[PDB]
Amino acid sequence: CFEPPPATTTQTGFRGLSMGEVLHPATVKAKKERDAQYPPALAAVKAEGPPVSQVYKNVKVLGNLTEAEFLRTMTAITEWVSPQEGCTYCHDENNLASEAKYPYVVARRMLEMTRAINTNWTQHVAQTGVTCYTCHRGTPLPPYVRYLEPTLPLNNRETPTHVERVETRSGYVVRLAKYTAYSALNYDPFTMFLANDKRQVRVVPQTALPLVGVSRGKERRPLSDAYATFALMMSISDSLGTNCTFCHNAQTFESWGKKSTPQRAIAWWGIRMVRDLNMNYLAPLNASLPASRLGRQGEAPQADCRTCHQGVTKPLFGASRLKDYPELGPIK
Amino acid sequence: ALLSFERKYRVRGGTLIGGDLFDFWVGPYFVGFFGVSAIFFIFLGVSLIGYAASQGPTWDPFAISINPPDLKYGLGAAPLLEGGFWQAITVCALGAFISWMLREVEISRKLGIGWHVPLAFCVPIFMFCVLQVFRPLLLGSWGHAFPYGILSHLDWVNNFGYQYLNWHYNPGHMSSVSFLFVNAMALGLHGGLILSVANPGDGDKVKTAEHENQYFRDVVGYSIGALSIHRLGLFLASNIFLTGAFGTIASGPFWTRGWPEWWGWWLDIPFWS
Amino acid sequence: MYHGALAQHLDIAQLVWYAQWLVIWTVVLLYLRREDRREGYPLVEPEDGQVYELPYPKTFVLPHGGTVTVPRRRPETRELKLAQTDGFEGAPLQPTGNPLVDAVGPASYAERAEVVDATVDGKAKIVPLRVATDFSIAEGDVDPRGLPVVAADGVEAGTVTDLWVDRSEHYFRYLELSVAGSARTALIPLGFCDVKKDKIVVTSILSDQFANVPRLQSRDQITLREEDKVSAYYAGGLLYATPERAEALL
Amino acid sequence: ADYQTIYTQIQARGPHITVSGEWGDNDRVGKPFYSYWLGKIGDAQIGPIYLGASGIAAFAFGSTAILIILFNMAAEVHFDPLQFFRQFFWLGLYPPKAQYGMGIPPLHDGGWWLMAGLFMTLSLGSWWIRVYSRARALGLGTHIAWNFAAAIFFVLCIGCIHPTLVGSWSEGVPFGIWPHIDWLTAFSIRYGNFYYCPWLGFSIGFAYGCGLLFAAHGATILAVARFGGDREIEQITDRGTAVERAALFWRWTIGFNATIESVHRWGWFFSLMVMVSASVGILLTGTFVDNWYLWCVKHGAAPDYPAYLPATPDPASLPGAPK
Ligand code: BCB
Ligand code: BCB
Ligand SMILES: C/C=C1/c2cc3[nH]c4c(c3C)C(=O)[C@H](C(=O)OC)c4c3nc(cc4[nH]c(cc(n2)[C@@H]1C)c(C(C)=O)c4C)[C@@H](C)[C@@H]3CCC(=O)OC/C=C(/C)CCC[C@H](C)CCC[C@H](C)CCCC(C)C
Ligand SMILES: C/C=C1/c2cc3[nH]c4c(c3C)C(=O)[C@H](C(=O)OC)c4c3nc(cc4[nH]c(cc(n2)[C@@H]1C)c(C(C)=O)c4C)[C@@H](C)[C@@H]3CCC(=O)OC/C=C(\C)CCC[C@H](C)CCC[C@H](C)CCCC(C)C
Ligand SMILES: C/C=C1/c2cc3[nH]c4c(c3C)C(=O)[C@H](C(=O)OC)c4c3nc(cc4[nH]c(cc(n2)[C@@H]1C)c(C(C)=O)c4C)[C@@H](C)[C@@H]3CCC(=O)OC/C=C(\C)CCC[C@H](C)CCC[C@H](C)CCCC(C)C
Ligand SMILES: CC(C)=CCC/C(C)=C\CC/C(C)=C\CC/C(C)=C/CC/C(C)=C/CC/C(C)=C/CC/C(C)=C/CC/C(C)=C/CC/C(C)=C/CC1=C(C)C(=O)c2ccccc2C1=O
Ligand code: HEC
Ligand code: HEC
Ligand code: HEC
Ligand SMILES: CC(C)=CCC/C(C)=C/C=C/C(C)=C/C=C/C(C)=C/C=C\C=C(C)\C=C\C=C(/C)CC/C=C(/C)CCCC(C)C
Ligand SMILES: COC1=C(OC)C(=O)C(CC=C(C)C)=C(C)C1=O
Ligand SMILES: COC1=C(OC)C(=O)C(CC=C(C)C)=C(C)C1=O
Ligand SMILES: CCCCCCCCCCCC[N+](C)(C)[O-]
Ligand SMILES: CCCCCCCCCCCC[N+](C)(C)[O-]
Ligand SMILES: CCCCCCCCCCCC[N+](C)(C)[O-]
Ligand SMILES: [Fe+2]
Repeated sequence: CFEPPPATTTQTGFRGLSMGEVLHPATVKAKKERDAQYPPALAAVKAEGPPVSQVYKNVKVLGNLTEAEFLRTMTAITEWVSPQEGCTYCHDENNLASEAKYPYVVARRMLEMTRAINTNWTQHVAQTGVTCYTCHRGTPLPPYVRYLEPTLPLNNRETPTHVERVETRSGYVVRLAKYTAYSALNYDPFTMFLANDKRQVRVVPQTALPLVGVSRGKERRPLSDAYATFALMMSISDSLGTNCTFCHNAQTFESWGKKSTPQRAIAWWGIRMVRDLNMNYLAPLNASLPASRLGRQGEAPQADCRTCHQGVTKPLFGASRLKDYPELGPIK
Repeated sequence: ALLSFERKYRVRGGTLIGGDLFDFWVGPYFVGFFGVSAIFFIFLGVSLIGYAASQGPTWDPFAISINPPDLKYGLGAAPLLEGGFWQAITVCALGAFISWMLREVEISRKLGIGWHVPLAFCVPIFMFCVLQVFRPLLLGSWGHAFPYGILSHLDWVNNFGYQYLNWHYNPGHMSSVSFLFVNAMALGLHGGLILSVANPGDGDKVKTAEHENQYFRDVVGYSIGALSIHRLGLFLASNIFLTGAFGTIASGPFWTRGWPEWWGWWLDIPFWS
Repeated sequence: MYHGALAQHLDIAQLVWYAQWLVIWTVVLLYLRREDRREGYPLVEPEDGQVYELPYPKTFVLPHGGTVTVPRRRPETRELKLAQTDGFEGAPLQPTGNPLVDAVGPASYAERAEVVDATVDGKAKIVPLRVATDFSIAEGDVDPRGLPVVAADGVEAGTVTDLWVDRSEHYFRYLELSVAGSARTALIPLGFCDVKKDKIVVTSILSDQFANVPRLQSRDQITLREEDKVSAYYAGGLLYATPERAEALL
Repeated sequence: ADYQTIYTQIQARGPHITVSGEWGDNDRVGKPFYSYWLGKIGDAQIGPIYLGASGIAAFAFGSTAILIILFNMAAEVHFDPLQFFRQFFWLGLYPPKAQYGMGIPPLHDGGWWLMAGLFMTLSLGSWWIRVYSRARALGLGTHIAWNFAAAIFFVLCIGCIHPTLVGSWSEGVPFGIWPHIDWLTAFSIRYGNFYYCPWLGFSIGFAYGCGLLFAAHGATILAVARFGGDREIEQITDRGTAVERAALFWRWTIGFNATIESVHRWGWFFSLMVMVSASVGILLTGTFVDNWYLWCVKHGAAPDYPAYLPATPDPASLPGAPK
């Protein structure tokens, strides 16, 4: 029923505004332990000899690397993505240049995506950056993905009950609730805001009085937009294991300046990053994936905030491998 | 300066502390020891409010705000301008509320009536201690308490709620609001019933205790009765804070997640999952 | 342009803010606070202020004949056995005799009408069970008839002989008892009774103080003023049963 | 201690009382029964109840509304009774999600909501008639009926008047336990934080005021139960020591007092004002005010605070920023 004290509390706002994080130490500890499973960097290898663009037959992304550097990368990739399946998950054991197996072309795309994240979205990921591990956590299927309809469990490594299965119609409201921190908000904020750039998250007027011409009948956004933005915010909160005051002073959700924390700006970049990833890297992979990977509408699994953050305000508490694997970005 | 029926009741005695020392009236006001301590705490607290405010950005009554310390001061004293004024004002508020209550006891005793009023008044006092003393103690800092400012206290309430994602799903708050709502409705019904009996209108006759009971018997099939509605009214009003306090105290010390998730106890039972 | 915007950078909600405080103040000050003065006014110490604070009289038409108008002049005739403890105007008074018998302080009764309170059909409302024979005690509750009445000094004050029921509300309001050694009967409000299986404990007065409980004019009915006299006598005990009781409790 | 103020020590029983109305004496059904445990803290007698046309119509209209809601809720769980019991608090009947303006929305997107609202409204009006007409029948003033009219009015404000005033049914309150709750936040978000709406302030202040007053009045009457304070009607027509003492308690405490009648005017007024204030707030919202916080800033009322963590420019308005 309850969580026994003490609670860890921080301050994110001027004193007396009741702004800050509220954490349960046992939960924090468990998440630290899960995330400390991040494999250590492999020993550095000296650059030596020709680039693998000369040496190997089919290298399109990592061509600048030397043989030893390249094979190190492949080892890391295996540790991060398919440590249980091994090299042959992506590779034909007799022809390492072969693309016959689907994971191979997908992983090349993933290599581009990862370098794009670390090169073009530093406004989000800063110098911490991402690796394949950040999302994959040692399994080909990342534990936290979204389809074009809510799915349970959130972690696809846990076995679904019959009701949780997306085909069980009686379980819909629960699938929706658990994506929105248990609220009854009747909106899927993933398909609405994160799949693409079609919708606007902001819903609050920017003036005291209603502007004539946007405030009557069909000129107005329907109130459903405000429930939906609330849904997304519930979902983002749960995805980072935080609360609204991590980003906002609830006095005025719509205001920036002193009324928002620097974390809110970073979150705003994160929405842009997620939509880029989804529209430009992840959704197009439905042409390359077996049918069995696809959602009921033929969609590839996509990314949300949870995909990386998995209940923590920085993914893996800020662990980095950026300087260890410069081949993953930033690319000059 | 005296009600026409008042003099016979203006007798000596009934105090808790002080006896004859402060046993007198100033105009309509009984004094007593606790009148004197009330005045003292009030003067002190209002003076500290005025002084603190004078050192701030504004004189606008709605925007003035006197705030507790940063969380990092924990339970220690803070510089006056960094929470210390707030600390001193809290102590004065408590002193004033408690004196006011104890003075109500003396007034009751003097009149030979029950002490039910000061007892009822312990409830909002207790609620204030929950917000400002007990919850902050449980969390380890005075800084979790609310600021003194007409609108700023609402920013605190607001942020406090959203720290738990949706405060509306807090079982303590659901309980508390339900009692607020039913209490407000019951006060309307009680006031209206009594007025409707004593004021039928148009030169008609004042009605009776029997008409009173008939009315609700007819409308809802039951009538609680004249004394009982007063006991009920007190029970409902009181339980606004008596149950609300559990929701407040639980938030942080006994629950750190969003409140909607708490209802997982019901939703996640393996049987119907 | 903006909905609600008026000339001079005023807006509609802003006007409704002033209007709402105006309704609130008008109702509170001009209506309620005047209704609050239908009793006890004018004060005692013809000023304009005394007229302005009062509402227009209203007349209640009583269910069993006659009328009552409020506010009305009601000066308190009855001589009060009380003296100033000091010259200062807010100084309390002190009893000059027996405050219980003299009916001062918490032992005061109001000058209510010397009229028997009535049921809706015009019968006496508050009557003993010997008269209200269709009324009974709920099963599961103590029948106090026959029980001793034990006063604050732990001495037996008398014996319960009857209960007085309110016929209009189906609710007992008094116990009637025989007063030990005084050859008389006396009523006590149930609010001053701690009802036990084997006795009725009364902390409000001492055993010998039962001798002077106000007497009724009739055996089987009670006036509004008598109800006040009877209740007030026990309430007086709370402050006056012993000299100690008026003094600081701590 | 006055044990009578906690519970009735000795309960009385007697023949049940019937007060004759101007009409409807033959529509009382039931043979009253008595509860011994209820008789500790109230009257023991339960029933009989008055029927009448108005009350029956109210049940008829009310049940329809409820059936429409339950049926749509059960659709939401695809008619599985187990999931229905489990998910109940989460299930709701919603107004249109899409913007149709004032156009009658399709059944699947708001239409059923609107039917439910209609039948609820008729239920409320019919019950209002019962409330009003029982008082006339028994020769009583109309005080309760005005208080109830204000409560009904507020319901129409949030249900359809405000939606009509902005021209969108999408703004209505959903039917459902959690869903009606979620509406509260959605509304507050849309209109820039209702803590900055003065009518929220007035309505809450009067609600807390009802709390203070019922506590104070309830305790005051208990404190004078020994003098028959509870017999308030004859204390009004014939002042007793009970209310002399009540008045003086307050006069000596706060410097002024009521009468036994006028305290009920105070209570009735405060209660009325919860609903009046709330309604006015809702009528102003969207119609004449779009963001309440900004409105308070405009009028110089809103408090401001120093930054704690650095101030944070809106990234959207930065040079080079994407959309
Ligand atoms: C986004 C955040 C929200 C929030 C956050 C919130 C919090 C965080 C808390 C409440 C709490 C409560 N909320 Mg909630 N709330 C409520 C209603 C309520 C109250 C019933 C209740 C207790 C208030 C209290 O503690 O007063 C306290 C008042 C005190 C202590 C005053 C004491 C009086 C003092 C002794 C005497 C003072 C005298 C003066 C200084 C003297 C003046 C001198 C002059 C007059 C002469 C409603 C009706 C709604 C609606 C309709 O939406 C709502 C929505 C919301 N609340 C939002 C969802 N609310 C509290 C609760 O119980 O939660 C479970 C609580 O902690
Ligand atoms: C846990 C949630 C809480 C909460 C939530 C809350 C909400 C959500 C709202 C208020 C509002 C109000 N609150 Mg706050 N509050 C207030 C005082 C007040 C008033 C400014 C106002 C009207 C309340 C009312 O009429 O009550 C009933 C009492 C009546 C009718 C008797 C008269 C009360 C009198 C108006 C109080 C005057 C207070 C003074 C301005 C401040 C003290 C004066 C000193 C310096 C001399 C006090 C004194 C306290 C104390 C001592 O704890 C308190 C605690 C709390 N409030 C908690 C922090 N309160 C409303 C508002 O308008 O805010 C701007 C509003 O919407
Ligand atoms: C500030 C002032 C306030 C205020 C005022 C006032 N509020 C009043 C009154 C006044 C003055 C009355 O006079 C009137 C009344 O009468 O009081 C006894 C009433 C009311 N306040 C109700 C509910 C309420 N007030 C709330 C709030 C506030 N109120 C605010 C705060 C809240 C909140 C806040 O949640 C709630 C839930 C109802 C009890 C009643 C509605 C009538 C009705 O009910 O219409 C609808 C009538 C029906 C008959 C529909 C129900 C039928 C179902 C199917 C029952 C089926 C069960 C059946 C046993 C099974 C057999 C089936 C068979 C048929 C086959
Ligand atoms: C559940 C039961 C409840 C309940 C019950 C009862 N309620 C009572 C009584 C009973 C029984 C009385 O007997 C007593 C009284 O006499 O009635 C006339 C009283 C009273 N209820 C007051 C306010 C009230 N009740 C509230 C709530 C409930 N009431 C709930 C609902 C609320 C809110 C907001 O909810 C408010 C604001 C005063 C009017 C009065 C105290 C006078 C005092 O204590 O004088 C002594 C103190 C002063 C005159 C001022 C002291 C100033 C300090 C030193 C400096 C200010 C510090 C302050 C903390 C700053 C706050 C800033 C602000 C913007 C955040
Ligand atoms: C995050 C979002 C929030 C939010 C939202 C909003 N807060 C609102 C509103 C909105 C939108 C309003 O619109 C309304 C209002 O004033 O607008 C101006 C209101 C109010 N906030 C009060 C208190 C408060 N707010 C707080 C805060 C927050 N507020 C934050 C900001 C806080 C604290 C402490 O934080 C407090 C204490 C109330 C006094 C006041 C009246 C409510 C009421 O009293 O409702 C109850 C009234 C009823 C239920 C009427 C029912 C009567 C009918 C007759 C009974 C019919 C039943 C019948 C049985 C039918 C049968 C069933 C049917 C299916 C057949
Ligand atoms: C610098 C500075 C400010 C410091 C100086 C301090 C200062 C102010 C004191 C000056 C020194 C003075 C004058 C003398 C000292 C003596 C002394 C102790 C005085 C105290 C002064 C003081 C602090 C006064 C404040 C009083 C106060 C808290 C009033 C609040 C009143 C409020 C808002 C009430 C809310 C509830 C409400 C709306 C009530 C209205 C209805 C009423 C009157 C109900 C009461 C009431 C009820 C409830 C009944 O049931 C009833 C039943 C039958 C008959 C009558 C009544 C009845 O009257
Ligand atoms: C996650 C899928 C994946 C895993 C697992 C994987 N690889 Fe690769 N491998 C690739 C991709 C993609 C490329 C092409 C990279 C490019 O185009 O720059 C590649 C290229 C290669 C090549 C170059 C072949 C050529 O001549 O073109 C070699 C050699 C290689 N990997 C070895 C390994 C080894 C050894 C392991 C086990 C440590 C491994 N791989 C595991 C995806 C994978
Ligand atoms: C932004 C989070 C994210 C990052 C970072 C990421 N991936 Fe992926 N990956 C996904 C998603 C989502 C899918 C689609 C789900 C799936 O097919 O398993 C996927 C799918 C894959 C698959 C196919 C899995 C299968 O069998 O269906 C491979 C192989 C893969 N990624 C390799 C990589 C490599 C190699 C890297 C590092 C260069 C990487 N991923 C980094 C999110 C990520
Ligand atoms: C991790 C940071 C973060 C957290 C936590 C967060 N938000 Fe936000 N919120 C944002 C950002 C960024 C935006 C702006 C999105 C955009 O413009 O694309 C926003 C937008 C909003 C808006 C719309 C503001 C407007 O201009 O119309 C509301 C309302 C809101 N959030 C409420 C909430 C609520 C309620 C919570 C907690 C349940 C919450 N937020 C938690 C970052 C956050
Ligand atoms: C031109 C057009 C056609 C005419 C206009 C139609 C019209 C008047 C529409 C009006 C619509 C209105 C007034 C809508 C208002 C809806 C509101 C305020 C809903 C609010 C809350 C609803 C809730 C909480 C409903 C919950 C429902 C359930 C729990 C299932 C029903 C079962 C119950 C036992 C309900 C009792 C609720 C409670 C006492 C426990
Ligand atoms: C004046 O006395 C009153 C009653 O009894 C006569 C009531 O039953 C009621 C109604 C309460 C219930 C629980 C039916 C009220 C409001 C009341 O004021
Ligand atoms: C299906 O009906 C339901 C109940 O009734 C048995 C509940 O008690 C509960 C538990 C809630 C309370 C307030 C006991 C829920 C959630 C519910 O949905
Ligand atoms: C507002 C809904 C209208 C539905 C009509 C409900 C029937 C009410 C019948 C009135 C009762 C007649 N009577 C006896 C009180 O005069
Ligand atoms: C709960 C909301 C209460 C907010 C009330 C704010 C009222 C603003 C309008 C009056 C402004 C007067 N002024 C300049 C003194 O601030
Ligand atoms: C926000 C709710 C405000 C309601 C108004 C409060 C009423 C209490 C004022 C009592 C007036 C006192 N007196 C003696 C000066 O009239
Ligand atoms: Fe009353």
